[PDB]
Amino acid sequence: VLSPADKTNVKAAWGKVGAHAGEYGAEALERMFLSFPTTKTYFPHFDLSHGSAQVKGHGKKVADALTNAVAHVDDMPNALSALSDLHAHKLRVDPVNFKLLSHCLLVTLAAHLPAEFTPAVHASLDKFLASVSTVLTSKYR
Amino acid sequence: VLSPADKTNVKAAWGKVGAHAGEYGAEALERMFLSFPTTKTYFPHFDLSHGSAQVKGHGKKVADALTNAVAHVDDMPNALSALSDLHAHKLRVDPVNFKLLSHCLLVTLAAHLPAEFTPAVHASLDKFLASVSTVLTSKYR
Amino acid sequence: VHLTPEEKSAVTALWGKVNVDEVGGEALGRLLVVYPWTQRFFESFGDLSTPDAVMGNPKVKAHGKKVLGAFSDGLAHLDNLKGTFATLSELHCDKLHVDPENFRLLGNVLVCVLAHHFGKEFTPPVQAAYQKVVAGVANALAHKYH
Amino acid sequence: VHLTPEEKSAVTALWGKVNVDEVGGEALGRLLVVYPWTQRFFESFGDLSTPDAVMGNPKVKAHGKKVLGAFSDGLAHLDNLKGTFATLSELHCDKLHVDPENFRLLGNVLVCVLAHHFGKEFTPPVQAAYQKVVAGVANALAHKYH
Ligand code: HEM
Ligand code: HEM
Ligand code: HEM
Ligand code: HEM
Ligand SMILES: *Cc1cc(OC)ccc1OCc1ccccn1
Ligand SMILES: *Cc1cc(OC)ccc1OCc1ccccn1
Repeated sequence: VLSPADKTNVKAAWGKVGAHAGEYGAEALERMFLSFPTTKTYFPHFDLSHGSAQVKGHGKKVADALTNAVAHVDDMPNALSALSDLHAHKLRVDPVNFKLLSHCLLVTLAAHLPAEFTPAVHASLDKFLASVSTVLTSKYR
Repeated sequence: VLSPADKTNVKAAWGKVGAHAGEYGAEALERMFLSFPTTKTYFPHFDLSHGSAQVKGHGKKVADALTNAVAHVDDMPNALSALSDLHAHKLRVDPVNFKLLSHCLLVTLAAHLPAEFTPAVHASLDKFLASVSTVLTSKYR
Repeated sequence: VHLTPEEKSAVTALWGKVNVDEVGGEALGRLLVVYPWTQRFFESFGDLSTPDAVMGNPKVKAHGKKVLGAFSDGLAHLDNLKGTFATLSELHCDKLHVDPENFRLLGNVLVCVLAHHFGKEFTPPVQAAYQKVVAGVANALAHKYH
Repeated sequence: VHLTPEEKSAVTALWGKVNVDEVGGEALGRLLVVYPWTQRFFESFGDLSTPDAVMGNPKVKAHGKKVLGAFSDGLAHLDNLKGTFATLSELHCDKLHVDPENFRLLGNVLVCVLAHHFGKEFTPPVQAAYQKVVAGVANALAHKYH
């Protein structure tokens, strides 16, 4: 459950990614694939070599979905139902994997937005990503 | 996130608890304190001896809160705001403990309502308790 | 990892009443139903689309029997669960890459199935004795992660 | 923990630039802020009411420094993290009763702090190496649990 403060912290912080969405999304995915090799088994058909264009494109998709999540922070289950069907109904992604990606997204944001990544903002971003994770791993339809 | 079937299953099964609310709430508490002794550290001033009146009274408070949650399953953050202030802000309860109590509640339900505790109902009750746990461990004010 | 003499007697006493042909299947089936992502590890088992499909799936019941067999072997060697599940730990951790949190969940689902079957007989002290067993089994299975 | 010699160099190089007076307090501080329930273990530390209070707290900074020192000793004994953390494990497991998941969280928060301090220098490859270190450190601290 996000507080009104968590909501404004996420919008201000994530709004900084701006046109770096694809770069940041790709980097978070790269960090996850390298640090937690097991997460690769979910993308067996992907070219997972560093600099891979497939990963670059996918990173953009992930970043954009987050941007949409931030925009519909008050009705995420509704706004993310399509992704919930994909990750929970079809892919059956183990919840631990979302925690690994969320951690890598935080690391990416901390590496690129040092001024934005305050303790409180870091706290709101974590809760936000945890919420997004819960929705994508839940079958509520 | 609960699906319509989940909400339907939860209401129907908890409705079956009825007058036994306090009884089951107290038992779930006893099962937790005995199975996971660490959890007792949250009640340093409680009389946690078997059959204590204080534990009975608390089990009733816990049970009635769940009845309330069940009735406001679509508006839980608002309905349980005071319980959130208590558990998340004041007591700072580690979320691991909510999983222990939730499991002990499920055990108690399976031990008293064998006909009701079907796989589908079990699944729905677990998600609902996890959902209640997230709300109480979250600071959203 | 640490069961008092009284807790061992309690566990051993109850387990003797357990139906080795059903309980395992009920636990594995409920694991797949209650925590749907676990269905991913059982791709070849067939129909797991709905609760009834899962609970009625022959491969699930049979595999549950094997799982239960491992829990029994562990109960007959409570003082050495690490060795008892040594080979299984390699399979689940090195080969299958099952996250250890799932071992804990299966353990608690088994406990729920035990409660469901024995009812009032599954008393708080018995549950506590059993929480140590499943925790020890989960711990043993994750040994290859330690 | 298995670190390629190339990963060892990258790790050592980065660690050698770590501000030992601040990094530790910042990781412990962010832990208390991001996972509030951990605060319950530092009641003697005074004011933890707000984030700024937590981060500027003298006792938090001093304690974080010790935590940082613990990670430094681990980096100097990767081939023997269990032995090196044998005393700390007994303290955190048998005495404080800290849940293992919390050891993992602090390890990752430390990773986030390194990212915050080194920005561009904390590359994905460097992170990967550090993740193996913190996992090894967390596992050791939790061995008395296994
Ligand atoms: C904040 C968390 C996450 C978000 C927002 C997210 C978002 C997305 C998006 C937007 C897509 C594209 C769907 C489409 O329009 O076709 C997708 C696909 C996918 N995601 Fe995620 N994802 C997240 C976490 C995960 C995790 C943790 C895993 C597993 C390690 C994962 C595995 C996949 C896979 C396998 C695909 C399919 C790729 C393909 O073949 O096209 N995702 N995700
Ligand atoms: C199903 C989840 C839970 C529910 C619905 C619940 C509900 C409640 C209720 C209704 C009260 C009474 C509040 C009042 O007096 O106004 C309470 C108090 C309390 N709860 Fe919970 N609780 C839950 C889980 C937990 C867990 C997991 C812990 C700790 C292991 C915990 C620790 C406490 C403590 C310390 C108190 C205050 C006791 C006192 O009077 O000193 N609760 N809870
Ligand atoms: C915690 C208790 C558990 C026990 C004692 C256990 C035991 C077993 C046993 C006895 C086998 C048969 C080994 C063989 O003869 O090859 C097996 C196989 C397997 N287990 Fe487990 N297991 C446990 C938990 C899990 C969990 C949580 C998962 C994953 C969600 C899992 C996934 C598997 C898979 C995929 C196989 C191989 C199935 C196949 O033949 O395709 N197990 N397990
Ligand atoms: C996994 C990383 C961790 C490391 C490397 C670590 C390291 C340390 C060290 C070096 C000490 C000082 C011991 C002494 O002076 O004798 C200590 C004490 C302590 N740690 Fe940790 N720790 C870790 C995780 C945690 C976590 C997650 C908690 C709980 C939220 C925790 C709670 C404490 C407490 C309460 C003390 C006692 C301080 C006092 O009151 O004097 N530690 N830790
Ligand atoms: C609010 C929250 C916090 C966490 O962190 C523990 C995890 C999940 C959530 O909420 C997910 C959710 C469910 C239903 C509607 C909106 N958001
Ligand atoms: C639906 C759900 C599921 C889990 O894990 C099984 C954890 C949390 C939630 O949702 C909690 C929530 C948050 C905000 C509004 C309503 N419910």
